[PDB]
Amino acid sequence: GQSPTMPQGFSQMTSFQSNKFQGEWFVLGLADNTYKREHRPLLHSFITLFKLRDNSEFQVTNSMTRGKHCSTWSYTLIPTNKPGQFTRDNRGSGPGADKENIQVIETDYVKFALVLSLRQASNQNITRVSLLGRDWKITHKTIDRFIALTKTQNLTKNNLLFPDLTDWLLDPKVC
Repeated sequence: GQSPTMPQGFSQMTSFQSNKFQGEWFVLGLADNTYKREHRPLLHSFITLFKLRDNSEFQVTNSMTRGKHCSTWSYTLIPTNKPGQFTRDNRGSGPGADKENIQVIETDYVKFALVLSLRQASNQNITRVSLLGRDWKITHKTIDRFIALTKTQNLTKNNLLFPDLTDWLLDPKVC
């Protein structure tokens, strides 16, 4: 695996502040080569949190409450030798230990985070891009930054799914 599907209009962060990237992140952008627009995400926008596991491993806890029924899952992102390059540790697995490569191309804790992900599922690798925000009131200026990723990752406009977010009072429910 020496073909890194990463943006050519951006540059990986030479200094990745792990202790600064941690916290809550709303998903304002979701693009995936194996995604379906009519079978789009179970929600409009999920809340994925990043906890400092050991030194830079991110415990990605995705909170997706569908109605009154919530589902939360946490994984551990393992940093590589590259600044801002991770992989979902699936060492506690064997048969289906398909891992997922996470790479933060452009994060800014005050506004947003451009995160790239490629899940190697053996049969094929899934290229997925996520546009995370500190808050959901992100603008198209910030959205466009994610669009650039979708372009470089060769993800068609069909793969681009954006949160409707006409109403988000998902607080006094669960999770």
